[PDB]
Amino acid sequence: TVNVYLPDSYLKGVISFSETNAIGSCLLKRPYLKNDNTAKVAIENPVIEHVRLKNAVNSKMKISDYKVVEPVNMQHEIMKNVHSCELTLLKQFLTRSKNISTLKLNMICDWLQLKSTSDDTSILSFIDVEFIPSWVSNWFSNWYNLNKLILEFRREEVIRTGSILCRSLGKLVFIVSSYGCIVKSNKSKRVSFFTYNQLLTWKDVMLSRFNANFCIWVSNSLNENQEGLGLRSNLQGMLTNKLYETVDYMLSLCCNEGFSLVKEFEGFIMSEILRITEHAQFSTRFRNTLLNGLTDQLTKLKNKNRLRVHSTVLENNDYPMYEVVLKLLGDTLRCIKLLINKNLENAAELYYIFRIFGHPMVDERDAMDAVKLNNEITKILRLESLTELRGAFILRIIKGFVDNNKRWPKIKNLKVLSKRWTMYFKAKNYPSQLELSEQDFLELAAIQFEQEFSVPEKTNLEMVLNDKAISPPKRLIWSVYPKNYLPETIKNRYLEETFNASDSLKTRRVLEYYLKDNKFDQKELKSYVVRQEYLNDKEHIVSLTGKERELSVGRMFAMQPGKQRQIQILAEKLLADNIVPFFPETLTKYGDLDLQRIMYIARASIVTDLSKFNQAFRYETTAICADVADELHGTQSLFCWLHLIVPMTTMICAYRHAPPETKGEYDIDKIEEQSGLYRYHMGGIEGWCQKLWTMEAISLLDVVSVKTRCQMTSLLNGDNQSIDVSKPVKLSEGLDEVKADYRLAVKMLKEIRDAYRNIGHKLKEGETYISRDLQFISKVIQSEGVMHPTPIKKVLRVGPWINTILDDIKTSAESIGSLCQELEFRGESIIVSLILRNFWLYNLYMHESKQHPLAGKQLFKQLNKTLTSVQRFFEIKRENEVVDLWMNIPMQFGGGDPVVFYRSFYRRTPDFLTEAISHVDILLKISANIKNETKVSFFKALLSIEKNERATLTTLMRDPQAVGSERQAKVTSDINRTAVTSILSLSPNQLFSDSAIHYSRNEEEVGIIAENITPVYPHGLRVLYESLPFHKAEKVVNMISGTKSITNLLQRTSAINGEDIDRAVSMMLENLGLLSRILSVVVDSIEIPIKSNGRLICCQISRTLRETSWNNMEIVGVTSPSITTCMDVIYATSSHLKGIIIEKFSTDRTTRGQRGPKSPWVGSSTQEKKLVPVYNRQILSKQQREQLEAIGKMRWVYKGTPGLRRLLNKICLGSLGISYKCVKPLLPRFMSVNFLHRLSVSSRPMEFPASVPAYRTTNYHFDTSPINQALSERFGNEDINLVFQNAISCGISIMSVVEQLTGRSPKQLVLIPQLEEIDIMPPPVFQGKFNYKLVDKITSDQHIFSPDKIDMLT
Amino acid sequence: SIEARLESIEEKLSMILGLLRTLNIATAGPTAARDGIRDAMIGIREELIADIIKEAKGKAAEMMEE
Amino acid sequence: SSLSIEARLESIEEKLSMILGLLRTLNIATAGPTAARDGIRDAMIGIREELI
Amino acid sequence: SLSIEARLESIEEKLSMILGLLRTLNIATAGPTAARDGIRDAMIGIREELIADIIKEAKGKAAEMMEEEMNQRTKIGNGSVKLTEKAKELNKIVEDES
Amino acid sequence: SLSIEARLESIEEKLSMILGLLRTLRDGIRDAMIGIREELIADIIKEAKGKAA
Repeated sequence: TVNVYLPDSYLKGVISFSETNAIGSCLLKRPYLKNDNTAKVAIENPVIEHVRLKNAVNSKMKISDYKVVEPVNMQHEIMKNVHSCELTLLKQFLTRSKNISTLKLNMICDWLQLKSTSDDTSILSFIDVEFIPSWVSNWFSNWYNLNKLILEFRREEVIRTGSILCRSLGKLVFIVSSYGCIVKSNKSKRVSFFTYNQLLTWKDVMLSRFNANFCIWVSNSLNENQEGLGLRSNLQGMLTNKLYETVDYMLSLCCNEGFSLVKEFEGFIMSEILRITEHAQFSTRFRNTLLNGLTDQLTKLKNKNRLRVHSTVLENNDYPMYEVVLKLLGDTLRCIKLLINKNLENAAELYYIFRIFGHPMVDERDAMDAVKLNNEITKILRLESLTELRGAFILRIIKGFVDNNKRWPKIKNLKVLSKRWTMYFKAKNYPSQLELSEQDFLELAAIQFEQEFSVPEKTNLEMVLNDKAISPPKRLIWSVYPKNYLPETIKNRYLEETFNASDSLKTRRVLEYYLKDNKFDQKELKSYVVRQEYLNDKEHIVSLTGKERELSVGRMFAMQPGKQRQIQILAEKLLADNIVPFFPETLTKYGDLDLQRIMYIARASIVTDLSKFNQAFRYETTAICADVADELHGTQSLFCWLHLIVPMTTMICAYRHAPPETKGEYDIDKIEEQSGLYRYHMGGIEGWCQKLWTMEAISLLDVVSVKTRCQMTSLLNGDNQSIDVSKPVKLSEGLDEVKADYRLAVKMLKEIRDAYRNIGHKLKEGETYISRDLQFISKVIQSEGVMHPTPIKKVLRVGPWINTILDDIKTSAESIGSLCQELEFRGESIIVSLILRNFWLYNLYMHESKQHPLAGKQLFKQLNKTLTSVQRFFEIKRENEVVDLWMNIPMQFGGGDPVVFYRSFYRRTPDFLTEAISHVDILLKISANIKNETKVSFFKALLSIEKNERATLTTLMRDPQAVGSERQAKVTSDINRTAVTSILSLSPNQLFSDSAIHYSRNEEEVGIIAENITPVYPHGLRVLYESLPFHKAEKVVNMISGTKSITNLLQRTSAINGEDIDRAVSMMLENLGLLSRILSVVVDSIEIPIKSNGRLICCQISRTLRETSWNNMEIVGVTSPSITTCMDVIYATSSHLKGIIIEKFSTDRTTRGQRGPKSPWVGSSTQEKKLVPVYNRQILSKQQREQLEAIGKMRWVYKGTPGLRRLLNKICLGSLGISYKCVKPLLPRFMSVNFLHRLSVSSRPMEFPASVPAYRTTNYHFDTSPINQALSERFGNEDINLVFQNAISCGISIMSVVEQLTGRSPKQLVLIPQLEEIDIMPPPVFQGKFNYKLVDKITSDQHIFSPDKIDMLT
Repeated sequence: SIEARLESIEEKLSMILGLLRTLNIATAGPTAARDGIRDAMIGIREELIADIIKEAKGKAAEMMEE
Repeated sequence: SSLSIEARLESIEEKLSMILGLLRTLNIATAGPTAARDGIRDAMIGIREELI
Repeated sequence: SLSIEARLESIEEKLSMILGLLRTLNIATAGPTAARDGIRDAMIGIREELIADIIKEAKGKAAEMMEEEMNQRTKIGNGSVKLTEKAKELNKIVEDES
Repeated sequence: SLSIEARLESIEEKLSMILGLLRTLRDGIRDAMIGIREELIADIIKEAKGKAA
């Protein structure tokens, strides 16, 4: 009834080109930035939006009397204009942030036992607010004004579905509209037409500018008065402001190519790091390699521009002549070198400049035409290396099977092998790499495997259901382009075509495609792939949207129809499940490989780029290994589809505006090859076969390693391939190391380049380069073992309303907390993190919550109502500090502070609730402004509950650590569950309607299954949840909830509905005032579990709170004694009463910038001591292996319990099709009686890293043996609640926050438990019979998400 | 070397057996699959077998359904 | 020690039969005539109907 | 006396010859036929002859693409890639006056 | 003296055929039309015995 077209507040997208060309062409009545068909069409049949903009700008000042400069050229006007000074408001926010951070630091120092000399500059007066250097204000006033303008636009566009907002700003009068915008400069007499993208990107630019200059100003202001408190970086704010202005001027002068020329900045910075950390033999090589390419781009620029500008309104303008652009490059690399004063932490922090300047105006069909010439080439191959690749692939597979399975992968014919490979067949082992030279690979390539694996029969809906744009079919394509941009013939033929095809094949959204289907049959893919009905798919098309990323002028994202994209996703899934392992390099990358393990034998490295790599591949190159994978997987053609179907079809580049230069023919295969189309794409698309191309890029390193006799390893952080080479020279005593490493590096480089040239890639000089150590493992600059951070990359865009689907203060604040905490996890200066957090949380709460686009003053009236509630509760006299007390409070208690006190010392934890409780406890203990008997009444208020409600257990199953009785803050997933079930119910997909009507019945029946159990182990309930099919359905629901338009899936509106608007408003309204809700009653009749140490035991309050919101159901396992309150600290030297001790290895005042002898501290839970099955694990899909693990975990968590065996039998019967006594041997047999500690499972962390990096962690050695006399004398030898991995990680964070605050690090410090806070967990005895029947119906109606039924394997 | 003179015959012909399998795989691609000879040039891969088996035995079970 | 003398030779014959079977397919699509390229497709379509 | 053993050493060189063919054997990959119609099937050929055929069948910029990518290559010896004379201005300007 | 001087004869008579057909770098479509079916039904035998045992 009421739709909304709410624009976004940050970029969240891409800057287009054709939209800007059309917005120019319409108003100019002359081609703008091009003369392509876009111009002609726009000028001829202009669309409603640009016609309303034409009318508005015609009523406003004339176009014809101004010099219409492109939008890029006005950056030096926009970033140099001035609007009425908002520095009073900067100072106000900074003072409030300083006060809040003083509170937080007092909270820290209290339990850390710190103190000072009663000095007013205790820590937080080095930042003299009155002395702001004014280089941040020049960006902050610009940004406040621009954001106010954009917020006015949003507010008026939520009301009117289309509006033209004309706003003055200094000498720059803007005009905004959802689809177009214009800028006129009364000072310079020049107009620029552009769109929202390129309007709010100068806003993200100025925001990142401000929070990057401010975060270094605070750092140097704290480093001039205490070395170590600030980030380890010395950047000159004036110098970097000069850098910004200079490159903004060069970007103004070069129209749209200073971005492709700023891409060199990263190379320059890497070359400077190499000059610092190596000798000339490599730094001068990388420098001379990149400088030549930079100079070549610079010369070519002029010609590029004059080609682009022909027949346009800028041929009567002129392009900067060489020497001035060279002087500007000189000034800006002078700046990038003076900022980097030989320092590998300055150079590390400098990386933000890539994204700072702004994203380029990516042209839609020019990247595509550029890569045409690269895609259409014939490439000569060498059959010898081509088969050596196959041999290496086979060898990796064989090593994988030998390691995992202990048997040889089944082979069709055992006669294609020599006697060597036959006896190795009977040996089951794999020749060490000194052997297997060429001929061995050549004869290994002759093998044909049998079907060892198997394709899943049913379509995994959890996989196929993921929100991505889907290209329309071939015949029904023109609907992506407006109805005014097409001829009448094509229009009629489209209007009549659209009635032959079903409603499924009109959508450009996967969820709509699979909901609005009438005839969906989960078994279809097993027929489709086998019968090969895609090899000539005539309703097949490939749309290249040109969605891309920072600082480059092309990355073309594909869009394919649904039939095809099920095949792409299937191949990728099957690879990731079966063929990706057997290959350590590529799955191990993110989380194990680089961090902990990689860290005369001539040693060296290569950093070769593989970003523009997908365009060099052919079928004759890729099918060699794709067919091996396909033989293992068991079908004719499944992995080579990208090269089989693509060359027939046509690339469109189907952006909303840009049409093709049609002549009046409807079949795209007929159209003559345009600039925006080309049929024969002989190559490979980006991201469609990435795993297989990384597999052949790794498998060639083995070929090279056997041709040579070195030891090569590879690491692939994302887009690149980084190789490490190690070769004993056995030639020494002359040139000792550097010429040896250099000649080894050059030889290896030549060999790798020849290996790639024999396959078809023309590796460039400026992409690949050389170094001795690999300095680029995951884009973190490690040198000599110390990991120099890149702290400010994430804190650039931490302004208000970040990462939100709808404007929700809770999620915005949580995102700010999560980004900014990287200046504590990756970065130092926790003080900087507290300041740049509180500044923006203040701007979100007390200055931006008033003008909320959806609810208006509702939010602020609510916040001032819980502010008056808390004031009247805690008896505060001044309102200036009640916002401080409300903002130093966790989110789960309705106060805005999304950094819990545990997040600042150990990243992960059980019992968030109790950690928050201890946080607020220490806050109220240190806050010597309130009166006592209220800091103790707050807890009675927390405990005074209205518990007599439903004891629903699905809440615990979905979040084992939850409170209930309306205390838990409702999230989008729960609040939208009943709306998305309601909408799913009316869906022509019989399967989904049938599962969704049953959703609420299964959800109310699951609880029953373990209602009458004592004690309720919520992690056991989580296991019972994962074992059932319901989990996947709940995950699908959670995925389709967070879409920003929930109740318009079955309707082409692309708009938000008033129902969802009101729902989100009610959520953020009834979530903030939770503090008033829990402070409205106060019961006095609770003896509080107080201590006789001066503090409260938080575990005896959290347990009672949970049991009382739970009906006293005796939840056993979920709570952990917080390290913050019990384990107190005292600094000392090797003398104490047997507390857990932490000692430093050095004698330097500070403990930074070093790696010590140790191997780092990461805390492994030591979970699941596994007597793993030794039967085949191959033929079972990941889904089935997970299910088996869950059933075994049930068999272990519940033992001797009634009905458990019948429960498992029914579960098996429904999920897998088999019984439980015929799958018993396949399960994992655990042997332990401490499943509480052991059974690390989802929603239970299995690692306990500290809040410091590895290099800071490599300088502390710990002993915990002295605590076992206390533990074993008070408590029995049975296990203890406390988690010493977390304790020791918090002690190392203590040593870090202490070295940072005071520059004298303790030589040793000991942490002592107080055992009144810590309890014990004896392994319980479950007393209660399950309800089992209900599982039968639950699997009768959630069977579509169940795994495939095993007919006969065991 | 009466028996060591033909082990290098077997190995040196297995090498060309492998180079020939590779050349077949490279010469069976978009161009054979445009017309329908890629499947014969590669061979049957134990799933089309199961498809024809199931369809043939469904048509053979459907004889008893009259 | 009867693997070095006759087993190597019957294995060579088997390997050679497989070599010839490959070499007989290597020259159909691109070495052979485009008119006879389409010959085997009707066998690949009839095999769906040729098996009980 | 003569045709009981020499046949082995003859077929040895016969199939080594076969390898002499195969090893250097080259495969041009599939492409248009340069009329913008039809995917030209792969070429099983010796490098030189296939380079000549392809060079004579290709048109426009593509010919320069193939001539630079295949006939040319990255001639590198003993590293230390010479800074081009035009970039020497950017390098003296950058590493001076700082 | 029963097979060692019999197998080599067939071997040497096949080698020349092999290099004769390799020097080309009508009757073969039939050869592969039988070559595929030769294993298609030998493997259907085992794919069905997996249904049977």
